[PDB]
Amino acid sequence: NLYFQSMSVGFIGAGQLAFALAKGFTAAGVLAAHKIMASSPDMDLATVSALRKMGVKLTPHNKETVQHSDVLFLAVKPHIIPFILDEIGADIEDRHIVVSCAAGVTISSIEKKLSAFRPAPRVIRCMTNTPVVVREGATVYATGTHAQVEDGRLMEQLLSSVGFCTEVEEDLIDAVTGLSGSGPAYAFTALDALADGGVKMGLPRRLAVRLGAQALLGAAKMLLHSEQHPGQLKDNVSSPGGATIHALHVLESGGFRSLLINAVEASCIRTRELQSMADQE
Amino acid sequence: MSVGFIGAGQLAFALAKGFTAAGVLAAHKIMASSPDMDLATVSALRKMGVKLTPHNKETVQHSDVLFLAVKPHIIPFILDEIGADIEDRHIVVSCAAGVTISSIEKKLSAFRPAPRVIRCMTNTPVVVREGATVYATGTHAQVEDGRLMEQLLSSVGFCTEVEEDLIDAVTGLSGSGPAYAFTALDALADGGVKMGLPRRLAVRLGAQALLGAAKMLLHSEQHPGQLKDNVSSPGGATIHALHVLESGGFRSLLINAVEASCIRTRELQSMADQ
Amino acid sequence: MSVGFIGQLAFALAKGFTAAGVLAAHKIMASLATVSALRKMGVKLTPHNKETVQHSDVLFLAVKPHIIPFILDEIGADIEDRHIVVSCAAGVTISSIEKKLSAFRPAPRVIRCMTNTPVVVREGATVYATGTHAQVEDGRLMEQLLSSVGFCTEVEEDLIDAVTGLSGSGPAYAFTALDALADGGVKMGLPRRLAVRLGAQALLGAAKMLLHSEQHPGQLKDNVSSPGGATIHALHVLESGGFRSLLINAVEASCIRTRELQSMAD
Amino acid sequence: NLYFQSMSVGFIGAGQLAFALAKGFTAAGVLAAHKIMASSPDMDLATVSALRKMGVKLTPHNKETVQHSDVLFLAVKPHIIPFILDEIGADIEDRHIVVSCAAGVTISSIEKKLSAFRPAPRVIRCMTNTPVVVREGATVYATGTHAQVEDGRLMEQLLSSVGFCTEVEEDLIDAVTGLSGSGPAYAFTALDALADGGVKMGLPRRLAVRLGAQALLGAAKMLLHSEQHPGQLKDNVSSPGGATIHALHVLESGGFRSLLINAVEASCIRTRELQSMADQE
Amino acid sequence: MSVGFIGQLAFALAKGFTAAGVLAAHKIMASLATVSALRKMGVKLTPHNKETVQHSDVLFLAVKPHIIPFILDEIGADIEDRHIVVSCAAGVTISSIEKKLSAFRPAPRVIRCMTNTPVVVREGATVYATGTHAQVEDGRLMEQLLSSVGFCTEVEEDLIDAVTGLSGSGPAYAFTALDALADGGVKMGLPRRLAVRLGAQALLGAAKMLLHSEQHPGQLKDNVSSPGGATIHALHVLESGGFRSLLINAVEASCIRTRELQSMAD
Ligand SMILES: O=C(O)[C@H]1NCCS1
Ligand SMILES: O=C(O)[C@H]1NCCS1
Repeated sequence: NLYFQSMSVGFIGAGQLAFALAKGFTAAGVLAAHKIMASSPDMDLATVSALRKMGVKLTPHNKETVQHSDVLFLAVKPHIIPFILDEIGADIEDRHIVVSCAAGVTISSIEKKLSAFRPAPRVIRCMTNTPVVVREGATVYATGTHAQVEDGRLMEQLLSSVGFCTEVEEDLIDAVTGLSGSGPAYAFTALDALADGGVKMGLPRRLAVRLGAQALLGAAKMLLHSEQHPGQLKDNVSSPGGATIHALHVLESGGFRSLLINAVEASCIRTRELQSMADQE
Repeated sequence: MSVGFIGAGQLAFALAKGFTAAGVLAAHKIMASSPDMDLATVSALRKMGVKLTPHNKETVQHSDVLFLAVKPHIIPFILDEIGADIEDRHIVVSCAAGVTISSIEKKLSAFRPAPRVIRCMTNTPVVVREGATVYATGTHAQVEDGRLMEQLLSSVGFCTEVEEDLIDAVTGLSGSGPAYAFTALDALADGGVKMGLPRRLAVRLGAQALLGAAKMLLHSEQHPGQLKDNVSSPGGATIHALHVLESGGFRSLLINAVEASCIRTRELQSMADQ
Repeated sequence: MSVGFIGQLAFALAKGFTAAGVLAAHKIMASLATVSALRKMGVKLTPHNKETVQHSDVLFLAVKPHIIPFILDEIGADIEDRHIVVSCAAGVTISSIEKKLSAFRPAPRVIRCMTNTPVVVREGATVYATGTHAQVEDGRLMEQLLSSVGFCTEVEEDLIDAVTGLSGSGPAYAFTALDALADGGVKMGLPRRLAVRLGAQALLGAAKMLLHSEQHPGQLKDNVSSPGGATIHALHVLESGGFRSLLINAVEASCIRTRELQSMAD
Repeated sequence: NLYFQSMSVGFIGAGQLAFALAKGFTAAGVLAAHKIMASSPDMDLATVSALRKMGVKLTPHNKETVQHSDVLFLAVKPHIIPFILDEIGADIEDRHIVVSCAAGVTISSIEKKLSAFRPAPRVIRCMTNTPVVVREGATVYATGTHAQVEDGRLMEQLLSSVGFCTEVEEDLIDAVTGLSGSGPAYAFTALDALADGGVKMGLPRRLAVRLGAQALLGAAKMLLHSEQHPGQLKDNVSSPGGATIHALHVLESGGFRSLLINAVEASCIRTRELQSMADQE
Repeated sequence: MSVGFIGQLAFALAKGFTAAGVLAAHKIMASLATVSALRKMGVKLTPHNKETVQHSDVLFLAVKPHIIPFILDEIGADIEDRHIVVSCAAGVTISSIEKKLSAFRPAPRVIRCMTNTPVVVREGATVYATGTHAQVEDGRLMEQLLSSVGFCTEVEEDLIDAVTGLSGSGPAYAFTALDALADGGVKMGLPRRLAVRLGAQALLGAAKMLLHSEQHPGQLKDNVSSPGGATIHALHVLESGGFRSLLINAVEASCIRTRELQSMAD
């Protein structure tokens, strides 16, 4: 609905997240690759080589990225953000929307640094995940103190092109990190294990990987397109005395559900802990 | 071409819905028979354009490809009921759990000598055209029958041919798989709720995370452990979470599940015949 | 019609039936602790199993499973055509009863039933299976009679072992859970009497919500738990101990033991 | 028996507890639905459209609910209760009875906020549960400093129409929260798992759900109508060598009793924690 | 002499004392379920705690631990020099009682006691510690009185928390064990009533053997177990579940909770 074929996007950081978003945005056709600039500390990653081939402009100077861009994604380690903010703070102009993707880093900490330079920085905090690279990401965002109303709409329009996107209150983002931020790693672990189980029972490894991934994708899509509770879908597919209900019993006996709860909790708690350590420093 | 379902349970409904959404045949070319069809399935199928009848004989006479989608122990009764009505044109596709090509051909061969039988292992996500299917061809299935099966089931998801002796393992992996995923998504959502998310949002994010990760793996040549390595930054939230999964033996539980489902399927393969 | 009993479940059904007003207490004859209460109700008592048979139309057998063959050998000559013989003994099959009774008269009308103790407060759960010679109207009569003291439905006989593991043993799972929940309340500072009352009321209310809802139990669970709240914290510690798997283990163990009793008999 | 057919009831919050109480009250016939008003920050909730169909008046303004009501239920999240009190404190009148249903929120905290506006607020604290929707709830309440003796009796009459209700000392309410407040969720978990066990052993899912729920309902009623210890009732069910005592052994081997003790403790401890975190702010 | 009570342990001691014949039931005054039984015995009842103080020489305080300060504030002005105040409240220290009572009269005679419910069958286990102002003859009088309903010995006050974890909570460990042993008997085919009787008789006999033996409990254990036999097989499964460690955990948990109550008070 918004015309942003003239919009320039910059990434500070040229790692996994910058590649994933840039590949997703250009695959969606919402951004031309030549309108994307990325800056990296080391021009020796495979990520910067793939970005170069996409047509993304690459530079070693964070200041160049700032001057080129309208929307500026900060995709660096959480503990690097306060060094980037001190570096680029004077170059932030009124046109800029600063989008922080660093886990744990609060809007208040970013606005505090940038406000020392120019008084009303437009800041958005987001938590996205690597599946944006195949345009099936899960993203949430929260708008900062000086973010205008169209800033949030622009950001939802941009991130919706590469997956699910919705606005949340900032105090939910650490929990989202433990669920959909870390979620793909839980799935990769599960898929590796499911493939081992297929191999134990006689399947070739390549087929077992394909079938397990297709099973997970189809089940996830079923749930997304259904109004039904996941327990109801579980109920619908477990015939009496059959193979599936026998397998569900052995999952329950090992406390499978509790492990996944433990995981979301552990990732969320670590996210809160990393930020608390940063605020102390 | 006409398709029939003997059975109107969840799997027959999912295949009929997926086939119609695929447009590979008009729904008026689909017929389903059940002696006990619930009003919800009858209403949805009828609003779908699928013909309905209580007489399995009418389904057989209507159909070219005949899906047997009933509980395993019901199969011998169906075959004795319809066996005399099986013509040379029919391809009989069995979806019943653990029912062997041998037990079907032995029954049908008493009526007419060369029944064309295919054994199928599919799953419920065919309803959103993202199923995972394998099939094995019987003694008298012509080479064109397997090709026709593969084209048909490819319209509602992944499909490939296997030897019949792998179908029990596939059952434990992609047949039961969606249930493992529904269990995991329920627990992941509980985790999100424990950490402060509304249930509705937690369910959506967990399912989107699973869908995206599975698509990444399907569209990548890299090992799932490599994709996991790419997600986990040093000292970060994800590697902390992976450790608590490892401490509970998460991987072993999923191996246990595939094995338990496969072994139960073999028990159904046996106790059928003995 | 007249009803006869040949125990704990014997008293429960007579108490429930009379409270239901479906049968007058004197049209009921029975054949200890439980025998003192029945006399108060007006239930006729007799030590001779043969007297209960002669005055009854519907005949409940509520004795231990390895005691049925001896009762059938004693009463078998007295079973007339008017009799419906209803066996409540766990694990005793219709086949075993019919085999014994058929030595006397060729077409015994046998029904096998699986009920539970809450019939004494008219909230039982009962299933029944009809035998070879039971008329269609016999199953309907049994459903009407046992519907007066709880839920009742017909099943195939091969499901009764599973029903036994679920609603037959079910009340004992609940009594164990209620004792433990009350201990938890006491640990956190509640008086024992209030803890028992609150825990039982919570279980009763939740069970009634589910029976009166179309929704899945997980959906009702989701409605209790506010984000970050007390309930979701408690649910996590249940999951960490494999709570669900323990209840699956229980239903399985009771079902499998019932099958062993269905076999040891033969 | 106090006369209150013509009194007005308000809910601050239109969530699950407001729906359950409103449904129970109207099904009991003790309140007409048009005498009920509820306010919610979000109107797209399923619970809000259901309240509309019942005839309950819905408003986005908490002030209108106060001015409409005689008895005011606070049925919102615990951590926001302090913002509500600041928002409607000036609109509390001498006629009002404020009934807080929030877990952990103490009478003293409510009275301290409301006393800033008008000196003797009438406050009652209660802990109820969702089965009030089928008129089988379990409710306890404690009366505040300025609650008249008739306010407690009115409270007990009203909540007795939808379940068990009794007065307690306030220092028991956190323990009640872990037992009958969270209790229904323990039962729903148990019923799901019991049905799974029935399905594993060959029952259709719908029958297994019905049988399991009826077993638990009947057992609970037996205990409520018996003077006997639950261990004695357990002994009456368990014939020697039989199916039930075999199942009880596998429950004991998994520490089933300890898990339920752990749950009550965990819910109670979290309830105390929430209030302690609130008082820190 | 006259004795006064200010509950469950209140009834147990009055029942034991009267069965012992050490005190006439009418020389005992007390201040519900338990109050209906005491009236049958002849135990004088009164709602006013001040009346029990005025008619008593030895004064037992059998109320909840956080209730003692309120009782001492009420009766403190009525404590005369003739009084021995015996506190049975778990975790209430001699220091806390003396502090309260010393505000009224300077030298209150206080004894702290740790007893258990089996005093009701005159097989209790009691220890006591004497306070700052208790005369030597007060401890001797208390030992004589409480020896009439079980074992009794003097300890230092700093051992009473540990005693609480062992013989104070001990009977509940035994009731749990007896319930479980009976369930085991029922699982193997015994009727419940016989199983409870046999299990309790086994525990009583073993306990008496140990009390009347000079030998170590392990030596007595060795005498039960024949080589390759049933008992040594059962002992192995106890060891495999860490049975011993569970009982150590219990004594520790009860002792530590008692210390928390000894502190939360202050
Ligand atoms: O916040 C919650 O989890 C509430 N659930 C019922 C008791 S408190
Ligand atoms: O042989 C043994 O272990 C004997 N011990 C007492 C019961 S049998």
